[PDB]
Amino acid sequence: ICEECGKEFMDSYLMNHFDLPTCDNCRDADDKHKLITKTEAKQEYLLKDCDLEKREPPLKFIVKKNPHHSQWGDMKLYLKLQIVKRSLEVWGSQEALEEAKEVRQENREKMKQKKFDKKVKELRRAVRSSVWKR
Amino acid sequence: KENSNAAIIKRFNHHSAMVLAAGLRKQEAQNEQTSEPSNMDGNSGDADCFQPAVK
Amino acid sequence: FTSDAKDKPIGCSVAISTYSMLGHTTKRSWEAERVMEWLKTQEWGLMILDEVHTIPAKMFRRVLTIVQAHCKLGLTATLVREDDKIVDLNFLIGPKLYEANWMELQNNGYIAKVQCAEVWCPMSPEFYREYVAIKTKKRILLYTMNPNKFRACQFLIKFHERRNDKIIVFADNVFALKEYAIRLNKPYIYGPTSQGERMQILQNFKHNPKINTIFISKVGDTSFDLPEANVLIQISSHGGSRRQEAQRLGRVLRYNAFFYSLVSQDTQEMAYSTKRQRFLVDQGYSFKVITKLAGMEEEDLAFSTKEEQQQLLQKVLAAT
Amino acid sequence: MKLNVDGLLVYFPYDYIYPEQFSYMRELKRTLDAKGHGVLEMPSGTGKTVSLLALIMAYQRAYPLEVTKLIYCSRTVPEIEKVIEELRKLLNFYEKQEGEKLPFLGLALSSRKNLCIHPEVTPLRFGKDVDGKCHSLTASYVRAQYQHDTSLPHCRFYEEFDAHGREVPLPAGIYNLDDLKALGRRQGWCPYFLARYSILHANVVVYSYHYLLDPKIADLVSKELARKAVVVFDEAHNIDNVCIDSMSVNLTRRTLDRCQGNLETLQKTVLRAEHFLGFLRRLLEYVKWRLRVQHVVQESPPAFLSGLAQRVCIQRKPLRFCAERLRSLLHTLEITDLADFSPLTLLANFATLVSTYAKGFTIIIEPFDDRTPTIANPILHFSCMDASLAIKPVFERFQSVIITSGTLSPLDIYPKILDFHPVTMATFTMTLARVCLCPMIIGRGNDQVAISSKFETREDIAVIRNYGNLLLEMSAVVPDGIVAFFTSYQYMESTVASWYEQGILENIQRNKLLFIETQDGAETSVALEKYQEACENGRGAILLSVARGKVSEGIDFVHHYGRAVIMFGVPYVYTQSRILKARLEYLRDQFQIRENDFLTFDAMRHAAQCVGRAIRGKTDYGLMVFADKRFARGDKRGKLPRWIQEHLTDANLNLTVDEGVQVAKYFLRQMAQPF
DNA sequence: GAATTCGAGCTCGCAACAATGAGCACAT
DNA sequence: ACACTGCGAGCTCGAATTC
Ligand code: SF4
Ligand SMILES: [Zn+2]
Repeated sequence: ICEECGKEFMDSYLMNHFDLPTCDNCRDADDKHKLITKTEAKQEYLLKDCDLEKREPPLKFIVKKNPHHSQWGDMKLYLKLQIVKRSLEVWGSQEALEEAKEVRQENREKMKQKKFDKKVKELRRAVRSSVWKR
Repeated sequence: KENSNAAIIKRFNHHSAMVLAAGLRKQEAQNEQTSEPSNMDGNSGDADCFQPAVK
Repeated sequence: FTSDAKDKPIGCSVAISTYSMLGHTTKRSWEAERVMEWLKTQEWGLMILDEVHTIPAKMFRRVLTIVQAHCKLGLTATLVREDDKIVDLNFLIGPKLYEANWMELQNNGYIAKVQCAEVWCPMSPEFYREYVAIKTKKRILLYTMNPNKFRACQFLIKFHERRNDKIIVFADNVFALKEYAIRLNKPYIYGPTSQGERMQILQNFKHNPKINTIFISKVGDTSFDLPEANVLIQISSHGGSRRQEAQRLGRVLRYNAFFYSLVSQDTQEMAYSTKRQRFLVDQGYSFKVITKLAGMEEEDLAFSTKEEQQQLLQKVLAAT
Repeated sequence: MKLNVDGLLVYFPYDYIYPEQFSYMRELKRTLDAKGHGVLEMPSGTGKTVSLLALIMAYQRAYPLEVTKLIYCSRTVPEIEKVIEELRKLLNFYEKQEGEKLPFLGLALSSRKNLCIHPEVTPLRFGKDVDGKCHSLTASYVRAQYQHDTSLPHCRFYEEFDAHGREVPLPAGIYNLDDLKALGRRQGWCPYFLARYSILHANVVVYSYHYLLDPKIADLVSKELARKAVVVFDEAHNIDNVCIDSMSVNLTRRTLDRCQGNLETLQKTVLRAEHFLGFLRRLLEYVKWRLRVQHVVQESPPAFLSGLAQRVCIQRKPLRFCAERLRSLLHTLEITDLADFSPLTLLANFATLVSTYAKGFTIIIEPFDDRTPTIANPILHFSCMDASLAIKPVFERFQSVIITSGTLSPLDIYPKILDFHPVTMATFTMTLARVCLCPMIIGRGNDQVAISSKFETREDIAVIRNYGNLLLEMSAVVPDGIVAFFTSYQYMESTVASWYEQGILENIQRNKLLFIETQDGAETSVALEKYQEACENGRGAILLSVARGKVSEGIDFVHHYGRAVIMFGVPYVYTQSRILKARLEYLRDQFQIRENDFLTFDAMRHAAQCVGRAIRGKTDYGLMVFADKRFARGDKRGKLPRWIQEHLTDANLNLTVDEGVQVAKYFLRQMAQPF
């Protein structure tokens, strides 16, 4: 049972890892999807942990070896069409996503400059307190 | 270089199989010396064999 | 429902949450939004509202219209509160059901027999020179960092460390917390410490006879897990609130145990300290007055000379 | 006591039930009416056994057609005798409440070394010898000349059993192992074959795991017994390791040269069929050729079967009947002993396992040995990965199978490893009149130094001193017995020796004697009886041992034996062995279990089994420290079960060594006082 | 009526995570 | 084809007194 080509098949690379009825003949390696890791689904499409495992339907992942560790731990992989379908479900339209990213991408450079004034107001407080008194 | 790293693990297995053989001394009836030197010879059976592995 | 563990809060029988979780007026998290959608549509029975005296505020009284309940029990310890809003509470919850006779529970052994005492300290002549010069809020530092008040806390700590008593030194105005607890080398819960080292200071105080004192600052003004103090040397707390000085009293009764109240005399703090005993004299508590201690001038008390007393005025008045 | 579960009339043999134990029977009834499996967890050993047997024995009275037989799989023979003795206590309670007799019989099965009457065969020590000395006295060619009834060697108990022990069954009277020998003595029958014959007509049957989980055994004793039964897997926290070791053979050079001697002595007997000997002489050459390599470790689970047909040209179709014909060739040869041919059966069992079972298996040939670059002792492992290829007959044949222990650490790993779907998957927790356990995680040392038993934080003396400063300062406040499990033998030996070179072990010996558990059995049981005597008088002892040892799984520390149980680190397995590094590859693709989340699950079920060996009873109190920083994290302390996690607060979570004593001293003072 | 001081809580981003040892019960 | 549990940041309240 499929939906893209409608063929009857027992199992494929999909529908046992992501629950998607898609045959393994074409498989669309760079056509319909890619394999996006977990850390790219948090900083690009801006989803918290309450979006990948609590919003119905909860989507699952694939564990694999870490590329630059080889003895340490995991590397989770998600299906790319399942992420951008979830980002449209959590954040209204697609033209609300990047517009929310502009006010977020300025908050780190706001932290970059507000770190540099508390470093001024504290180091100048140590020398102004010695001259104000008498 | 493995031999000098294996000559130390025997050298305080001789002095950590003593503490159980002395731990039975502080209790009541002592252990027989033919059984405490049985596994100690078995632990020395590899260390003496590996002694000729890098002699 | 306290936003750290959240042990499946939807679909249960007893839910234990906080104020400003149920009446959080801003945009909620997604895990909290699903539980508040569940809690808003199920009728309860017997809500329990601990710390009832904070309900008549603007935010915490919106809780009683968010959640529907048949019965509403309110359990408190100190019903008094400034700004006259306890008469407001007679229709938010209900009529006053029972009030415990405080002198009767003491006479039956359910509450420790507290010997209240208000030792007041003379003002140093170098410090009273500046206390009457200015009126604009710098004089609050000048009566809480009094050098003669420092000698009455260092003496009262030593007098009960030699009796193996557990001392808690409640002190607001956090600059006076630092310059009291590092000149005696004692631990202090500063208030912006952590959750971690807040715990380990609180538990070496209980099960260890080596750490004897602890210098809290406006943290123990609620129903916290403070571990059974024996004395309580309150130094210059918040201004005229008789709610607070009945919550510091609850740390002592949890003469067996007895708490002090250090007051720099001939200042504004004398008017405050009789406005805070305005509630405790209505429970039969007798507040003695100690003018001179039991030999304060004969031990190794700090701030002995005048050159070490002149440096503190150059540190306190330098803040502004 | 006519206790009422939601549909039954359960006759309980006591007066006070615990409020958690009554809810155990409600969830146990919820499995049997749904005709499905169940993963339950309840801490104690007794009380759990008498409540499970109270419901199911009462369940087969109200519905005598839905369930008929109860199969109770316990770990080994001491718990087999314990369950039967709790069953007649319930049966005699039924004898007083009704005043009648019942058509109700209950047996217990074990090896031939336990049920044995004949004198020349009983005093044999090893278990694999008593089967052979039996088989020389009872085989079908030995009884072939007994049709003349002459003075040839024979067993009088077996030859009497088949003439009279068939028409009459066992009447009543729940039987132990010793009661079955007493019945076999005074009647003159075999105790072993009477238990095996009467196992088909019974109501409660108590044997070990290996009559049901082992595939080459369960088709001999439990194939036609019951299609509507109830299986209980008692104390089955390590149920997956039994399922792997049953279907995994291990071959080395020491075994293979003994198969050359068996193939030598078979060639002298055929001259006194022959194509089968050249078959095995071909196969023994290939397995020795694969062990002959000195190269990298390699894995090839169905590609072994291709190279076995390349140089040797043996297909896989006759290889499936390799172990079958060898069982038949020794029958027609009429060999006396069969323990001598044990390597050749082990090679023939290896041949019939690589031919059929290849989906989740592996073959690991390891020429480079453990830690040494050149020691001539290679070994090939035929290691099983998928632990659900041994319960797939058990999950299908029976009606309901209930996996119960006290330390099922997460309840969702067990239906993921084992491919089944339970209907309850419930947990429980004991209720107490006090708080009879005070767990604590003694983390950082007395000078704010981490305490962990990692691999890089083992040889520094800032951690070995903080282990020595802990066992010293807990041996002065704990009365009468401390069990200190280490993580290995080479770490226990390299820490007590490093406490002796410093001045720490002389200050522990002043308080308590210290006894060390060693690998050999004679010095261990000697050092275990002086431990249990030093806790009875006023001396007080310390039994410091390892975590995957004999004392941690067999010995049950009752009250005032081990008031404290000190875990000296998280008891991991060797995480870099080539067998385990291949099993986690199968556990990562199949079932998507993360490789870090399985080592912690395996370790928190051994660190909770031996810690949970300190409380057995209502009046038993017991300290249980966890002397490792790594226990404090969320993915490790959230795995230890819900009856030792509901008392682990957040104050007792990163305690230092000196603060861990004033929670130890305050708890032992509170517990010492009457109710 | 609109600031302060010091406290509280809930969201959420930030940065960087780990995993080392050793043996007897059960079938023809 | 990287990344778990802890933790200070804003945000918004509170009690009580101030400016
Ligand atoms: S046949 Fe019976 S008597 Fe003979 S060895 Fe077996 S169990 Fe013992
Ligand atoms: Zn398709």
